[PDB]
Amino acid sequence: EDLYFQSHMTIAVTGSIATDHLMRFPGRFSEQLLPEHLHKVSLSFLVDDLVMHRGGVAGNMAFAIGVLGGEVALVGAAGADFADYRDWLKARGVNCDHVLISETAHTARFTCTTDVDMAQIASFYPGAMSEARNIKLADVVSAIGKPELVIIGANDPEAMFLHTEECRKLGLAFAADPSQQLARLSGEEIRRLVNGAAYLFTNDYEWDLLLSKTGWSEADVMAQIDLRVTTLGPKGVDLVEPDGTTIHVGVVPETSQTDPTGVGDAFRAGFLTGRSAGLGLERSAQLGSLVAVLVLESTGTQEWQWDYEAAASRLAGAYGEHAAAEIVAVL
Amino acid sequence: EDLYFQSHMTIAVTGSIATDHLMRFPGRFSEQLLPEHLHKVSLSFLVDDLVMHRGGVAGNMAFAIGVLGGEVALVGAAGADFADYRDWLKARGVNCDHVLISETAHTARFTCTTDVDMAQIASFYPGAMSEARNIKLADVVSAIGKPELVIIGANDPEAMFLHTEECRKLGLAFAADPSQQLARLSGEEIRRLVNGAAYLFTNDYEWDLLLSKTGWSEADVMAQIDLRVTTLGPKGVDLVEPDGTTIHVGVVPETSQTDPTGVGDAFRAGFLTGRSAGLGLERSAQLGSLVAVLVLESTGTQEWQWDYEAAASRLAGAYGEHAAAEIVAVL
Ligand SMILES: Nc1nc(F)nc2c1ncn2[C@@H]1O[C@@H](CO)[C@@H](O)[C@H]1O
Ligand SMILES: Nc1nc(F)nc2c1ncn2[C@@H]1O[C@@H](CO)[C@@H](O)[C@H]1O
Repeated sequence: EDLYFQSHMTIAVTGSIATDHLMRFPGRFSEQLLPEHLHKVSLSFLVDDLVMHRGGVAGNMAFAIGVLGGEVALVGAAGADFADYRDWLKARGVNCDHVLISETAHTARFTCTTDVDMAQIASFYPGAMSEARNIKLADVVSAIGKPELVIIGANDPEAMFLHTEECRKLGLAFAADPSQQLARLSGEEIRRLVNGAAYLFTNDYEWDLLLSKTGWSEADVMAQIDLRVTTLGPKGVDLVEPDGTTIHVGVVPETSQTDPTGVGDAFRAGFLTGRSAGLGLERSAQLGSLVAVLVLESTGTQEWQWDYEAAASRLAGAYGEHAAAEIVAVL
Repeated sequence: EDLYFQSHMTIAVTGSIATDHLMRFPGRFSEQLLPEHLHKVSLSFLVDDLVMHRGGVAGNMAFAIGVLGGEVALVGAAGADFADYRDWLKARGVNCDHVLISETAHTARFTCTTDVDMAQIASFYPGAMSEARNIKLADVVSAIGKPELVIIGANDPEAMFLHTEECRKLGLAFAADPSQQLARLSGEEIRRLVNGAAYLFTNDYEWDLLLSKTGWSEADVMAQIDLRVTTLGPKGVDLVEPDGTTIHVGVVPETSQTDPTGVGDAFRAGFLTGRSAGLGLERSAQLGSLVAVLVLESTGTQEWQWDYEAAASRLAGAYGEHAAAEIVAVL
């Protein structure tokens, strides 16, 4: 129980800040991946496209919360080049005061290849991200008050745990969102990010990976968190309570599958924005699913637009008139 | 039957010319790759290292042939930046006169991630490589005479077929070395690169991929080529005749597994250098296996050194005194 003043109703987004290089492979990764050679892959994809966009899970989530009108602070480490990216985020209402700017290292670089089925294979070079372990959430809280929620996104692995530990000692609600880092983190490293989480967000592959590496059963996890949110690709999203009462929300149907980078980030930002505005779980995931498909339909993670009238119409189309009106009249 | 003069005894190396960005993932790709999610991977590897080196299969193979004292012409397409890379290759005796230099596009970029087991996942952005389809082997042959062998390495996909067709009409012996491009090429595209090949080079994963995508059986392939050369990772290499008489040569034992990029290229260059100097199949693969391990033990594809005394000693250690003396006294 923390006695410091409430920031109300700020979300602090911790996680990576990067430049994304996105490329397309005009074939199927699946069609390359012989089950008997998966022991030691040797894969090389000739790509037909290369474009650069602003990225990082924390930049992506902060951007979307800001577009949706939310109060949001971005907390992460970037290189000296961050000034321009800061202007882009500030233009959508993102508070960038607490971004650590490295004196010597470069903003992180994500290099990603997407195939015809929206499968993705990517590397992430941390650069200045590694200095996120030097950021103190206590100093952020000192300046802006207690956030209603701290999102713990993929980050410098040590920073992910330090931030989570700080939330636990400061009594801040947090969302465990280790998604993009699950590959790098040991089972021990994953296990220590989970206990006491207000929300755990993953996709279903990531959920299997988590359980696979933690040695946990679903029951072991559900006993430690307030809510599991597991996106299911074209099958929508499951929201599961410790009970486990399950609410399911199907996707908003896409007009294209352009580029799936940042779709999870957008779902999380829309959903949490919904939750912050007092919408229930079903309605929050419906708003999330819309921001998600808007990202899927654009190239890059922050290259989507927010048209209030177009949103209501689409929400109506997929979820009906009640959902649409409840959502739009919360924004 | 071509009546033009012999270049004697030049190898023309066709294939890619690039800058390689090599990174290391301090984990296991296998441990990430759930058999039930291989239908649509979502993989992202936080890397702990990023270094840049000269690359491209044709640059790598030309470099090695030149280091070994062979006469070699490099034939491929590069950007205006190629002048510096040209000096590096020329320093090892590589003829770069027939490299097409793009007026507008950039030298190709390879971005590669290697895990603790030497597995590798990579993208390749072609840039100027796409202009290789405009190179005429006839003009190269015009200038330097008929090569004893043209290597058809991974390249602009259309260029790989055009070059092969030119070899077929000019009556030039060729080695089909589609390795790195097998992922991008359709079964139809692979099938038209094979007929009449003096050598077909792949690793065993690539051999399975080839057979998988061509719809061919091993017998279908062996009926069209003079020799199949299939590297087997730590198990060495099989050299198989249409018969199919098989010669097997085990690896030269490594002192490190540093970086496996370019190991296949080096094996091919050493082997073909052996063949050009009148060594038999077994002895040529023994020389190949040595250049291969020298690459494995260094970072980058062209960052290995050639010490004549160290070579004899190592060859002696793995293959015995006869092999070593026969090989060294051919160079
Ligand atoms: N391994 C990773 N670690 C961290 F910290 N961030 C990563 C990783 N992989 C992808 N990203 C970022 O996530 C994407 C959108 O979800 C992109 O915007 C990208 O910048
Ligand atoms: N898909 C590909 N297409 C082409 F033409 N070249 C590629 C590809 N993947 C890797 N490389 C190059 O091969 C490596 C060494 O074998 C490296 O030096 C690298 O430059």
